[PDB]
Amino acid sequence: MRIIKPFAILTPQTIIQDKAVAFDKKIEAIDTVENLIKKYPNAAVEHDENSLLLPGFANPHLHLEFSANKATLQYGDFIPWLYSVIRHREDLLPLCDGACLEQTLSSIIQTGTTAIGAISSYGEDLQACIDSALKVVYFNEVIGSNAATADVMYASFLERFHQSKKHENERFKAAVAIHSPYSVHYILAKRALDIAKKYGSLVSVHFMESRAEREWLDKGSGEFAKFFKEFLNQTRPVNDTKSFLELFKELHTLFVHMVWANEEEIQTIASYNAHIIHCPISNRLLGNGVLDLEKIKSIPYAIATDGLSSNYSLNMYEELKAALFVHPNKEATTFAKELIIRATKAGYDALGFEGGEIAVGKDADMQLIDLPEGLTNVEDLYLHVILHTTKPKKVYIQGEEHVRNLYFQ
Amino acid sequence: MRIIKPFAILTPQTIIQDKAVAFDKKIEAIDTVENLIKKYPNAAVEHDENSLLLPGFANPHLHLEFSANKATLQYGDFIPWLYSVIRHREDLLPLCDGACLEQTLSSIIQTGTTAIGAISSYGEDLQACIDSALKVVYFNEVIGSNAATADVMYASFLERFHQSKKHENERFKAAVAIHSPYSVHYILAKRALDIAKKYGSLVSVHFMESRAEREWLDKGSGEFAKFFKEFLNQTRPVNDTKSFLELFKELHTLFVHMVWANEEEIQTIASYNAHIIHCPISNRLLGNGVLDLEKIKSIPYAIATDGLSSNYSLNMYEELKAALFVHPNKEATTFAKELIIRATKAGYDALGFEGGEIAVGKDADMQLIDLPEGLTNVEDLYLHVILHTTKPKKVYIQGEEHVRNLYFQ
Ligand SMILES: [Fe+3]
Ligand SMILES: [Fe+3]
Ligand SMILES: [K+]
Ligand SMILES: [K+]
Repeated sequence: MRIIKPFAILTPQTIIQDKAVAFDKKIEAIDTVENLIKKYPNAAVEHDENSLLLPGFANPHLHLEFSANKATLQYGDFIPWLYSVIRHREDLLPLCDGACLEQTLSSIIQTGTTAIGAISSYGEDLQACIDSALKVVYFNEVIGSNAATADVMYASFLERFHQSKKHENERFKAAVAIHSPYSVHYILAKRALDIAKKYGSLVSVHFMESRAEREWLDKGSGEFAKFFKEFLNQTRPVNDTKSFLELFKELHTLFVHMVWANEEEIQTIASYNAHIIHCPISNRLLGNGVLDLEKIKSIPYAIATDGLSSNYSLNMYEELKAALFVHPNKEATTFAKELIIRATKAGYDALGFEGGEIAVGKDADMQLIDLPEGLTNVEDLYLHVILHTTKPKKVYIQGEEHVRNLYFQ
Repeated sequence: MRIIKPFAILTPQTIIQDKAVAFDKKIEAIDTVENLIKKYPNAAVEHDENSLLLPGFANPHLHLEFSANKATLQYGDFIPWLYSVIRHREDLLPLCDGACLEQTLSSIIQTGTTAIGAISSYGEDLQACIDSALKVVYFNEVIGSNAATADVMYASFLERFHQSKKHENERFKAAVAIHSPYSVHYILAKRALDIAKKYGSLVSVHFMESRAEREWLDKGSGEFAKFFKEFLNQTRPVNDTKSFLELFKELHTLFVHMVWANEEEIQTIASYNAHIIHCPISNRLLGNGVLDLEKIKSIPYAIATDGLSSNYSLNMYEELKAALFVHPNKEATTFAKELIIRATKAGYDALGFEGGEIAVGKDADMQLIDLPEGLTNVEDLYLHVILHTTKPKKVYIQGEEHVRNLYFQ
């Protein structure tokens, strides 16, 4: 049992001063140090009066297998980016060996993230995710728009799903991902989602990431048309959007990106057990614009980085700074608070892990970070945490101090 | 004489490969290494094939005297920020002693900036600027809206101007700043600008930084009205905007911020010898929105950080990343190129220093930075320089390698 007394606790929803946190695997109590030592005489008190305690981040959406990318994939424009993934994945995947994956996951923990949603396309990241101290939801992604090869795509997905499922534990959950509404045949999506239903898996899907997708699925025209004709010899979209979206009605689904979603889609998703995953850097760098947060206000959202295939880091502090800037007209002190809540509590809710809040009964998944100097208004704390922090001093996962440095469960 | 052969040179306007740069104080030649050694047999060739050469940045607008600020001033809203400056400047100024100023200027050089525009309100930064290896335009700022005390404000400005002018050299130029159209009486502005005219000084002015300023100077109403009534016992704006703007017609002026400028003002400024200084982080963090670059396309602009009074760093790489994000719908590969040009060449043009370009006859004010790995499309270089760079490996000012580490002229 340990007691930490920081300058303040971000819960994240509230700022608590003059209290400490008692924790072992879970957060056991939040009270004055004097009260806590009466209850927990075996817990040494650690005073960190120049530090803040907040939950570990959840990063519910990243593509680990692409972690070798720095400047190989084409940024600025979504269809050219996609062509570059197809052209270069055979080079990039082998470059990210076990050392690349280990280093990447360690970097994630060292920057204060304690839970992730890993989108896995080939299963090459399985061993790294089961070894990692991070809590991982491991989304086995299926892709394929051609009915002729749907059996093969399903077989691959099924094998990967079962290969991952044998490793489940408190820090590893097997899950299902549908690549998108343009790239997965309806019948293949349905069969993969039947597996999710059978096993009670979380589901993730990229939905309305680009205007090209919007126009292709609405009209069968636009920038995707050349891509589908050239690469796939397809002349029209394989899925009706409404029919595809209906497949998710009985599942807990992460709808990722959502930049180009329309009002009907948003109303439908609001009626589901669903979260939106907002990836501001990835959307901006791939020429996809910015998610309008007011339009999706009926649906909870969380923040993620996407992979290094469309981002220059997996540091959630960097993602949160970018989020402040791509929504530049949102008043900064209040929006920083919203962002910190969405990056902790909301992301943990999206992943279904018990954490993301400094609250009794939650796993002690926590970050200890430097207190920004010269603070005059405690309400400004959330903004200054985003602006001045790059990495925590300590990171706890289930009460275990992993960054003190152990990166493996 | 030295020759450097990098992987590529950003001029900044063009990408040159397969050539090296010969330089002493100035850039002497740009040619193949084979040709350069024929011309400069005394210059050892340095091969840096995993690096890029680009000009040192200009940062034409910063408030050094406020470099102690981290979380003391109020962010999010401009009038509250201004109240906080008034409330806390007596605490913040003394905290930034010579060590604070020395460390700040050293940090500026270490992040690849080689020329600055220092806005000085009290002259407390004079010694640091004359000592610094940086090229500095030292803008002696005047403020005061009350006619009754204009004589005192002018006397202070004049003394500071003359105290700075005695130190002029290739790396230090004395200049004049007018705080703003709301805070400087017309007659005080005119008298300060007469000094600029007499001595041929550059001029800087904050212009249309906030909507409050826009409404106050258009209508005598809005958020500034409470401020002027309470702090200044003034009930209407002291200046007619058009009359105030006319004062700058014969000068070379840096118009800083410009977020809320109107079409008439922009047309007028376009007819002047004038540059706009774009400070995206400061504008965003103080609840002032984002400068519309399309509306000011008739006027050249440069990028600056403003002071640590409204920014979390003075690193131009960070400013450029923020610029990418606050203009999130500008295609990234082309906009990154625009930004690099505006941060080097345009800022040097604004400050009137000979530099900001890797071109024969220019001072060798240069940065050597890491080449981003795995590049497939050389045209993407500008974007990857902004995304992946935090500090250069080497920084040259007039050919002298200051970052290799010497911070003093
Ligand atoms: Fe993704
Ligand atoms: Fe300023
Ligand atoms: K794990
Ligand atoms: K100097």
